[PDB]
Amino acid sequence: NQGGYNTAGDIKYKTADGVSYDSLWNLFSNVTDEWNKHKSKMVQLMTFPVTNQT
Amino acid sequence: NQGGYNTAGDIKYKTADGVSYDSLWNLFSNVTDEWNKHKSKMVQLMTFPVTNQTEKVPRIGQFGFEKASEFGVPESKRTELSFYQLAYDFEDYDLAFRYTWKFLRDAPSSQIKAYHNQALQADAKLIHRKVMEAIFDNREREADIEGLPYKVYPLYNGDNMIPPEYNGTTFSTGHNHYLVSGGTKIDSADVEMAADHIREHGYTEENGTQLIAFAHKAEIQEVRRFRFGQTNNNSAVANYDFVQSQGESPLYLPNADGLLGKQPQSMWKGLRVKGSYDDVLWIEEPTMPAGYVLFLATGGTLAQQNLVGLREHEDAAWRGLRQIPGNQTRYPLIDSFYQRSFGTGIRQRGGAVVLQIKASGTYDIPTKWTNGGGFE
Amino acid sequence: FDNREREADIEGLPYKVYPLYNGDNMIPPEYNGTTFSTGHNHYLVSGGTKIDSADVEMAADHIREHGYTEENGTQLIAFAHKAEIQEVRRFRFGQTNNNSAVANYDFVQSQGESPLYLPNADGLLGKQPQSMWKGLRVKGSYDDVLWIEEPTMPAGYVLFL
Amino acid sequence: ARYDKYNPYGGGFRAPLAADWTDADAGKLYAVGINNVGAVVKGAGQSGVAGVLVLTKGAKAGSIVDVMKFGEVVEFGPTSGTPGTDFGAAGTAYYADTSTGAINSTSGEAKVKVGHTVGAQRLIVAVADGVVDPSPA
Amino acid sequence: ARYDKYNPYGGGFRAPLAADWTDADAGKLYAVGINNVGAVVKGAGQSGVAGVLVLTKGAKAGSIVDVMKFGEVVEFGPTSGTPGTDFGAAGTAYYADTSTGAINSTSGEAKVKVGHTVGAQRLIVAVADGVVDPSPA
Repeated sequence: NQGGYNTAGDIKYKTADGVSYDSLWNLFSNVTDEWNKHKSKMVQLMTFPVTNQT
Repeated sequence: NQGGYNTAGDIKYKTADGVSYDSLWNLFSNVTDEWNKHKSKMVQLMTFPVTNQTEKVPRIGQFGFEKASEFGVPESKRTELSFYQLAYDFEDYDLAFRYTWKFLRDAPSSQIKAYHNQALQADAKLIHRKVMEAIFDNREREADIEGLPYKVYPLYNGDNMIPPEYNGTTFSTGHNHYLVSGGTKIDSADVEMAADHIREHGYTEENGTQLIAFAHKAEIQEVRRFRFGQTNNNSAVANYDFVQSQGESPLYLPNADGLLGKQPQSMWKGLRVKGSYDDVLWIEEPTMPAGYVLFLATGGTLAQQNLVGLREHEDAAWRGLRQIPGNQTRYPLIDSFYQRSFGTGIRQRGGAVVLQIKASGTYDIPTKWTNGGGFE
Repeated sequence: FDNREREADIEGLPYKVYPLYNGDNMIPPEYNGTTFSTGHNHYLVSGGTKIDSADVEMAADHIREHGYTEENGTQLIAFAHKAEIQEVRRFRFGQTNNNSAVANYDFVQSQGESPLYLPNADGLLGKQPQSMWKGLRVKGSYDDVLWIEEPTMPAGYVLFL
Repeated sequence: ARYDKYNPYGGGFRAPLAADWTDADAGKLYAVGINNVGAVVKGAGQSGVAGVLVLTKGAKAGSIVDVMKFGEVVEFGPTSGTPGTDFGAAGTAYYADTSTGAINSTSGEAKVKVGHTVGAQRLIVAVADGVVDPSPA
Repeated sequence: ARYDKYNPYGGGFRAPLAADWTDADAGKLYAVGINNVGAVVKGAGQSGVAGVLVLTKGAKAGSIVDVMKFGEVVEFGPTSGTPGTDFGAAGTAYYADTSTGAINSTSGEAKVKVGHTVGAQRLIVAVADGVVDPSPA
């Protein structure tokens, strides 16, 4: 993993060959991984909410 | 071809039995040509009008939590993006029609109309050739666009592009789709190899695609003899069997243990289908050169767009086939021009495979589709 | 059946009247981009003492290269003498015929022929040939050509039409 | 042979034909000149070689012909060859026999250069002022 | 050098270029000929010198070029000079080396005359049929 503070210089253009860096990040703004949907299904069929701590 | 000015002396009035040549030219003045309709249909189903997009943007990295503390603070997280694009060729082509003032006085109007109908058919032959050599010529092309250089591509050709990873299979540099069969006649291992070379990039039947193979009669007549567990050419053994399309000549089923394949429908995309081996449909393609097969993916998630991009001029006044008025006029000499300009490139470098049936050595480009060779 | 060219006069002008293609100088017109030389021929010799399917297959395709194909809505008919039909009805896919040729199709008999046992409950892939054509009786089909026993036909000859 | 680029203003000229040209010459290219009467003859006339000529059909004496000096000839081959089958070599110079008007690729001191080929079937006509070598060693 | 006045009908011709010409040659004038394949090469090909050529930019092999036989060329200077500064002399004849296709004012028996200058910067192109002297003393 990449780590650390986000800095100016981790930003690398406003646009490149006419495409905008905001539009590129907007693609990933609301994605969800089908593996994380599967993992959430497996948790849902394999767990229960604890009401009684013992 | 034949060429130069049309002259008095080229005009024929009547045959020796008294039929007028005007009536003979009037057969050619308005008819569409069935062969150039077929070539136009092959362009229509094998091309898309170019539009501008990135290639598929590679996915960002994913985070993970840290076990908390009552005194400390956690470590920081970050990611970055990347993208790329591909380009398409462009070129200009033109023909001439030069006449003398005597020829336009004396010649039948049916001959002029026949020459115009033949120019429209010369255009169909040009566009078809240029699409097919975009697929069959395995060489990278330079292009200049707005004064900058660009590279425009065939299918994967042993070059330094690496195909993107799919389902955890990672490709190297040197990936290739111009395959040599290693034998004088096609066999089922060649067909299964070639279809798997497509399907390793995605493009599978589970993704909703259809594969098509376009082949010459000399190779289809081998493929339709593949039967499960039997030996073919070159000592290959078939893992499936060829199933005829529902419209073919009748055939006895060989065994109570029935054919390993679904029966194809009569036609795909308005073309007649011979049958299927593996899950690929085989089409008898009269335009195809003898020693070659084109395998092509279609439909599903990944192949909604046809293989070859057509680029026309950016201004509508320069798109299409055009007539230019010409610069000898009325007397003594008359001139007129047809002009068209367009070009081509492949975006989906893995969406098709070209297989050549030869015993040994490297791939040969079909002479009829070598990029420098002519205009048909 | 006579492969020789003849003259005729119409209103006192001389003309030529022709057989089928016979190695003369007419070039057949191009079809599906196929280009034909001079010397094209339709009077064929089998090169073997008994008929085999490579002969049947070449003769039917020597017609169909000119157009005349099932895509254009034609039917091909073969008129033959029973000595050749009794060979042709025995052709079976991938099996060997008289001159070591392997059959690229099977012969499928028409309705109203004597019944036959098949290896499979569905038995036949595609449609069985018609029993009768133009009021003549059809034996069956091979490579989608209908075969007809024709008593006028001489012994060693087949006409594909 | 056929004309394909012709320029009426200094690319060629009208002249009267000195004798009948028969259909046996139809589609052949000849080098031509002007006789002392002022009419077009094969080879050099009094004028030397004036230009080159193709007729698409035979023509009578005293008919008017367009003699080419500068232009392009297509469907080209040497004069001795069959028109429309016996084409020229690509990339080579072509020379006229001043006696017969025959054009072929063989150079010679007394011959006149008529042009050169760009591919087999196109001759670029640009007729020389005089013979290849007026003063052989 | 630049084309000022070009006439498509017998003043020049289309041909395919035999090899890449680089932008180092952009705006230079060369004499050119046709190789045995029918493509344009610098110097004499098999055709002898066919004409003269200027490209405003580099060009690829098998691209189509217009070779000039008769016309006007402006911003002219010898092939060895810098384009757009090293202009020609006024009133003088210019000759191609048949080996390299380089043009300069020095005459020589084996060279081909390509034209002459009307003022320093303007060359009247009119390419000769053959060499200056095919029979040296």
